[PDB]
Amino acid sequence: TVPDRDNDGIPDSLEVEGYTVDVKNKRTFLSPWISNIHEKKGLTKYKSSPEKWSTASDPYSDFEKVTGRIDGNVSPEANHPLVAAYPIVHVDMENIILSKNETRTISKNTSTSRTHTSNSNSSTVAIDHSLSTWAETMGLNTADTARLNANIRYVNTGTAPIYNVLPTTSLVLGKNQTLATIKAKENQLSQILAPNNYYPSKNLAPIALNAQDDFSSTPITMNYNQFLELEKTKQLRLDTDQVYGNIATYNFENGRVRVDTGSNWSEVLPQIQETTARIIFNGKDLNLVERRIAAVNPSDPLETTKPDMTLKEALKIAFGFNEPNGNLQYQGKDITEFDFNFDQQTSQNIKNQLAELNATNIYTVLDKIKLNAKMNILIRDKRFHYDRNNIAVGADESVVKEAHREVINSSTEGLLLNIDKDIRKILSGYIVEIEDTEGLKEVINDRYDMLNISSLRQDGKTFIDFKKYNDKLPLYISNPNYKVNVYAVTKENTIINPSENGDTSTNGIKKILIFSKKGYEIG
Amino acid sequence: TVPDRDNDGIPDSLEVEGYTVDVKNKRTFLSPWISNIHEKKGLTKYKSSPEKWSTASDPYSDFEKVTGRIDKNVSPEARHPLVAAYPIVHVDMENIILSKNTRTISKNTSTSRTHTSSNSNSSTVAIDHSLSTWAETMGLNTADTARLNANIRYVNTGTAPIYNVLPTTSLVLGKNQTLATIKAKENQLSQILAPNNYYPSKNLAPIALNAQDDFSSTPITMNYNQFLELEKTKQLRLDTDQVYGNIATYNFENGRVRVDTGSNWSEVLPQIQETTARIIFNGKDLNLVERRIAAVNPSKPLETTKPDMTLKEALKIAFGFNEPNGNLQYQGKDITEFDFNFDQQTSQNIKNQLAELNATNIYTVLDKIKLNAKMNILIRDKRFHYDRNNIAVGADESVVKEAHREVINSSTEGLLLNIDKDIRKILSGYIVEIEDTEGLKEVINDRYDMLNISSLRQDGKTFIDFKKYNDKLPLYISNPNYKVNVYAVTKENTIINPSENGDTSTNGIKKILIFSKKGYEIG
Amino acid sequence: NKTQEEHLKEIMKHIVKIEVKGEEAVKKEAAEKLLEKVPSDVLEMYKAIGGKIYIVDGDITKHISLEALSEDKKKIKDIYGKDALLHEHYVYAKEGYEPVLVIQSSEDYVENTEKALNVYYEIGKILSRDILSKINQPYQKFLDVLNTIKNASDSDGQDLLFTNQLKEHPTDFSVEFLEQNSNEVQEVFAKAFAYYIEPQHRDVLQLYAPEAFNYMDKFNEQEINLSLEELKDQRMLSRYEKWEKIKQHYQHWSDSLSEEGRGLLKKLQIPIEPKKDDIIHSLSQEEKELLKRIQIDSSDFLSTEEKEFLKKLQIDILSEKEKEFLKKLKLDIQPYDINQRLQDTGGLIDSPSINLDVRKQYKRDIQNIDALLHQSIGSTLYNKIYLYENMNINNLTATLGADLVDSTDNTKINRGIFNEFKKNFKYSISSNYMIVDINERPALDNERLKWRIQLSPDTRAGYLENGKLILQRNIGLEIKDVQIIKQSEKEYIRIDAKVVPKSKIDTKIQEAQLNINQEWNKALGLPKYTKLITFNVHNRYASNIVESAYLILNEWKNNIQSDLIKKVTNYLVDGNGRFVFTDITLPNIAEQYTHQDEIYEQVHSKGLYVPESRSILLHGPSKGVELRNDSEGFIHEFGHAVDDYAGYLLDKNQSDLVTNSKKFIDIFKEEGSNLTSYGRTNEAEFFAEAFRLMHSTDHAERLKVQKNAPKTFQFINDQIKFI
Ligand SMILES: [Ca+2]
Ligand SMILES: [Ca+2]
Ligand SMILES: [Ca+2]
Ligand SMILES: [Ca+2]
Ligand SMILES: [Zn+2]
Repeated sequence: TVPDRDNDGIPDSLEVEGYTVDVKNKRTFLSPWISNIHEKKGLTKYKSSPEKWSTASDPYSDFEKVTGRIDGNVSPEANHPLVAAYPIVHVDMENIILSKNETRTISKNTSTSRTHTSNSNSSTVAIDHSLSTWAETMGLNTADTARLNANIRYVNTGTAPIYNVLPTTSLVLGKNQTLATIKAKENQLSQILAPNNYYPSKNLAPIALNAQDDFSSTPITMNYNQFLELEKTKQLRLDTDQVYGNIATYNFENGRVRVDTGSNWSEVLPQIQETTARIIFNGKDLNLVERRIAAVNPSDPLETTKPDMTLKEALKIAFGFNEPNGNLQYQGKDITEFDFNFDQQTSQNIKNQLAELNATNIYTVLDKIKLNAKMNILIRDKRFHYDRNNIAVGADESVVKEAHREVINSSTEGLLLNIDKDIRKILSGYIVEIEDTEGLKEVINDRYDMLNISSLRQDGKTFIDFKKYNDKLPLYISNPNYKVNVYAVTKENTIINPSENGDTSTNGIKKILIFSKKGYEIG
Repeated sequence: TVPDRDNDGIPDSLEVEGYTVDVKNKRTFLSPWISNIHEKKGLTKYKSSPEKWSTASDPYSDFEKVTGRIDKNVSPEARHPLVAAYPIVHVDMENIILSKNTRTISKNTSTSRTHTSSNSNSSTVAIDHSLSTWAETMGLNTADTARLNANIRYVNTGTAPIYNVLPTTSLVLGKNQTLATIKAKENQLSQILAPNNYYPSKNLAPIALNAQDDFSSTPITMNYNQFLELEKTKQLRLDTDQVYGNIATYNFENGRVRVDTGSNWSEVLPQIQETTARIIFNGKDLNLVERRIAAVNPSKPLETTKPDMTLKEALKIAFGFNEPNGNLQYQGKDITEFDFNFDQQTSQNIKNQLAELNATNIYTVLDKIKLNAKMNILIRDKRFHYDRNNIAVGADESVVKEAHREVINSSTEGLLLNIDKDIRKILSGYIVEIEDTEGLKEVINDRYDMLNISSLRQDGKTFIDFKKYNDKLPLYISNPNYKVNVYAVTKENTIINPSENGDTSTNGIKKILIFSKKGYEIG
Repeated sequence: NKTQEEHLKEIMKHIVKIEVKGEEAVKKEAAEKLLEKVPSDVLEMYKAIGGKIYIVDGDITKHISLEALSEDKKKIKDIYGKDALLHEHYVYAKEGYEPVLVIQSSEDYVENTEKALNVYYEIGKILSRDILSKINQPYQKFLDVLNTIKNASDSDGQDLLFTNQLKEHPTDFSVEFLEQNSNEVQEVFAKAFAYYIEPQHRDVLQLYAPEAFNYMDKFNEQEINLSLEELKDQRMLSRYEKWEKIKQHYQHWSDSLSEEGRGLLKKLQIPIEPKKDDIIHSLSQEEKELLKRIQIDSSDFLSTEEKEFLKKLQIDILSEKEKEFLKKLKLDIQPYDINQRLQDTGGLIDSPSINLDVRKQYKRDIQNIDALLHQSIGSTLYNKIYLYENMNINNLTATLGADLVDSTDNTKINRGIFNEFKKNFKYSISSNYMIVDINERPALDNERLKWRIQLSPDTRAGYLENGKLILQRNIGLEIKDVQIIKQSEKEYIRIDAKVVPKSKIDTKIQEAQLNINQEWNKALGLPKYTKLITFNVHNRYASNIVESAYLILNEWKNNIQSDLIKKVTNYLVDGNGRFVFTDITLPNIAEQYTHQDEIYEQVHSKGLYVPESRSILLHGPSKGVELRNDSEGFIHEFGHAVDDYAGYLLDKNQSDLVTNSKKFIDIFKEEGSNLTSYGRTNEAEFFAEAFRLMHSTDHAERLKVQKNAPKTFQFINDQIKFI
């Protein structure tokens, strides 16, 4: 008959030469790739390995990926046989409330983000430092003890759902001062955590640490020095392990998809991490997304039998790049707008492949660069400046000034203007000052933490408020000849403490001039 | 009808007469060795034993090792049939605090894996002695009892992963005083500890003895005599046993690798340790790296059916030595720069095999020396001195001068130069004196615990700091006629305590100058 | 269930090897594993047209036989329509008078589908361009396949098998388009052969275009062996070696011949012509005086040749009692032909429709011929045997015998009449003696039907010296395929048949008889066991006579209201009626000589009503002098049946017909002179002609009887009032 080495349901010559699934009169048909038909329909040329039951070493087979007999929550770019399906869970903290262990309490709203430094995941919470001394409000001695409380949400960014189990999360202050350990209550909640969703999702109540219902869980407490350092840095750090529980699999006799107890995630993740090539990308809305594409490991005979994966085809099958008229690009955004950061060993390998091909521009030879397994590639955006965790905290002044070109409704109540959703992220505040014709400048919010004057409106734009720190009064324009400068600051320039000299004033803060208009009918 | 005695899956004539594994049109293909075809491609000639299911007696078969059907975490030099795959785990202690059951001492310890003159993996913790009396500083009388607290990380260096069970480590002070017993928290952590990785990894929090959230851990305490001995020795010792949990196996039906409950590491380690020859080596990064190579045992009739293993081929398959142009070398480093250490039985055996061959020099006869089982060989670098633990703890004066000889900066403020990462493991600090021509020497920081002026730099080139311990002020010579002498101190000469006379001076420190200049414009 | 070490054994069966043969032995065995899938017939034909199979190494433009190719021919498009170069590609085929197959050898032909697929594409391109273009193929059959592909609902076959030029062609495919674009048809046939051979793509070619799958499957089963033998027919030495083997095998029966056997064979060849003095001296009486004064060119019972023979007999020396002497002397001048007697009787050589000792001499000579034909064909000197025959269409039918060939050019076949021919020509019964050929000889001008008989292991035959063979009597033939060929620019008909015993064919005809009886008792409301339709069929065009009965009876049903049908068929069931739809001669179905008075008073025409036994005959091949089709013949005879039933509803003890009454003879002399010439002979034929034309398919022929004979219209519509 027809040889089938791996018993996955697809013969060998189809798996080395290209196969695709066609439907004619409502019946699934598995065909050899015949290119004069199958480009007109829009079907896709799959390739896989003849001697692996799953090519990317994930729990779903080759046949069950190409035909749709798979768990329905799996993301659509994980349907390809060469892209691995595995969950990636980090923890999203929304607000924190600090209190004294018996007003004297603090309630702030935090903004967390997922990090990647220079396999395990984590997240970094940046507590908002503006208005609404922490020891003065709380009334703490040296013999004090503090109580910490917050609201968290588990978020999935991977490509596979997690059934009934949540990970075990450690809470880290500074570098390695563990304040607490968060576990999932009752150990089995009958929930689901789909890819790109939350738990509990955005229209329910968040999980509270030590909630109003239960009491017997461990109270989270600090001493005085931990509270000093937390007032210094405004920054906690979550760390999450990788216990994800059992796997949902398919059954052929009735089409049911059920949680099979004889199959676990914690014994199949260290195969995906050993036989794939990881590409991280943040061109979507400046949040880091991680994918893994199966690639050829040359020194292993069952790993050289995978298909050959150029970097162009890896970007196409992973992130939805496409080339409309030759230039490979991502929803208009061309790839000359994107960097390439490598780690050490794959930088050595890419440099040897470029020296072999006698080319020096990597952006022109992407269809010839081969990927091997165990790589690490980071593709960032050129416009912004990134800190130690590959988070956009800075920009160049050109795009920051060009974000504020398009004006809508200017007055003396404030500014309402159309601003881009990518450039809102890097900006931390605004400074607003009044300049005479003679050369005196009077900043009207003379503190480091009265800069939160912009506010988003649910139609999709932001409205700057001038009244907000001027005793809810409109802008006093005595002589409308002289003007008011209102302009911005970036997160890499923002101060998060009083100074070592105690300076609360707005001096020393770097700044980008975005706005100066006359004061009459133009503004 | 095909002869197959060992049931591993490879016929007998292939295993005695040579075989190789080739991939051709994306399909695995095992075939006999035919030299005029297979020498050109760069394939490897494998041989094995026809009557053993695994030649090195580790739980991976010969077929599963050569073809890649294995747990992918197994190191690349253990895919050969003759190299044994098994974990080697010791404990890495980062930092210690001694508290009294501020007035608590905090130091940073630097531990290392030791091998004295097979069972268990011991490591020797060296406590830092520089500036932060210990009995005064903790305020301890005679009837005290101290408390110990530290942070550890389990670290694997073997060739095979450990699933879910960490070993049980004893903590020994001095020669044989047991302080405490470190056991695994929660009895299952659901982790993986691969080859060459740390648990917890380098970007999480270490495992703390007597942790903050745990309370049921027994306090690790001392009495007064043990505390004085710990202060006068600056040393601990960690003795780790060999309970390693179960083994991950390969399922031939659907490509799945899972932890097998009916197979165990505790029943296959005492066969690896009884049928194989051990070769310990430290040329890569000066750590003791243990490997085992399968070899004949002549008085056993199922052990003389292993392949004949020379010493050249043993080095080639275990450690990645190569001969590019006839000289066997290790990434440029030649093997006339390495010494051979033996124990007594294999020393007698090698002397008989040399007296047989009428040879006197071992380094020219390495392809003629045959290994047998239960040998023990230690290969060390010639340039360094070694202590009883076989840790690199010294060198001669010439190589230190000739390694520091390419100086970048030399003035009255410090000294910056490029220093190699092998020489940075044997130096405990630097001091600078001024020697008068009538014979008066002037040591500027005349204590045993102000040596740590050197700091690792982001450039990678360390700067010898003259400022920090001279009341933060540089050196002013009165006459450039008499000389300025700076000298490193090497770890076999570094003193860790005052003497019996309470001396803190510089006499007794045997000098190795890295600096010899008359003080003036030359340096 | 399978445990895990069994999976170790299966995966080591796929992986481990023991013997490695080097390179070149595996190179050689890969090429033969490539060519093993092709049928051996096209290899043998490529051997016979002068072709060389060159399995080479390296470059294929570096071989000697492809050296003189230009720069232009080194641009090759493969199976998918994409570009290639011959120093990059691996198989090329050289066109012309000395073809060459060049294949680069490698170990990639054993597992891959692409390279083997392109090799079978080049072999199919050789088959479409070289072998089949020597017998003028592909042709109208494959054009019907192409028009079925491009007139489908779904557009996947057009994408799979056609180029861009064949897509944008707005009309359908005519044979002009096969003339001036034959290379495109060759490409399409090659691509279909390529997808059919390579066994991975067979299900794909079945799914995307099923009609090409059916064509190629039936082709590679039968037509490839038939085309190899017809290609050997074009060569002379194959013909004469077949001649040699047949002469050596049939030698001893020609050695066991006597003089009487050779005389019987030669009298079976030609008819024994009558001599004229033996005719004239036979009379000598008043009978000579009746032969001497006679209207030669007036009586319509004898043919043209027969009236000319009587004109020849006047110089060797009237619709009244002299023409009975003409009826008696019709059978007296017909030649002693065994073939005409076997052709007219249909197996009953005891039918007393001719003279007495002539019947006995017929029967004894037929028994002598059948006793001499005893030798079987089963032998070991040969494989399958292909024996031919050129035959006239008029020997099967006279309805299609005139309009088969187109009137603009007489070397075409009219396709509408060809589809009417093809529709129901399923089998054949050979009662008479098929004088068949060993090899091909070109046909006479009236014979476009080109038979090709495949024999049985039990065929009984005898040998002739002049290049012919004769088959025995009562042989069954089941038709396989009827197609239009072209030979020397003259379009023909090729027909195959396969020899079966007679019991299977008569079993089929018995089943069809029982089915038509059940259906037409169910449609008329009659007793369960009544036999109202019967078939006495024994000739070559049997299947279409069996199938055409349904159209005949439905057209008779639709042209008359149901009440007259029910009443007159009830009368016929009471009077032992039949509707004999037969293709043998009218005096030999034994419903007609069991009531007539004289042998020479027998009738042979289109339809006939036997008045005593109330039966209606019909004749298969013969066409009426008046009629346009057979359905008007059945209405024409139902006219005489209505005449008889109206003759019974005047007095139940009196005359048989209503037209023999003198109350219709006046209307026959008044309005019996405005209609067609067939009914003008006497009153009954005008009666049947009026009843035929009043119920026509189109209403204008019904309106001609309205305008020409209105009182006869009112009288006939009064004759329906007898209910
Ligand atoms: Ca497969
Ligand atoms: Ca597969
Ligand atoms: Ca074996
Ligand atoms: Ca073996
Ligand atoms: Zn007539």
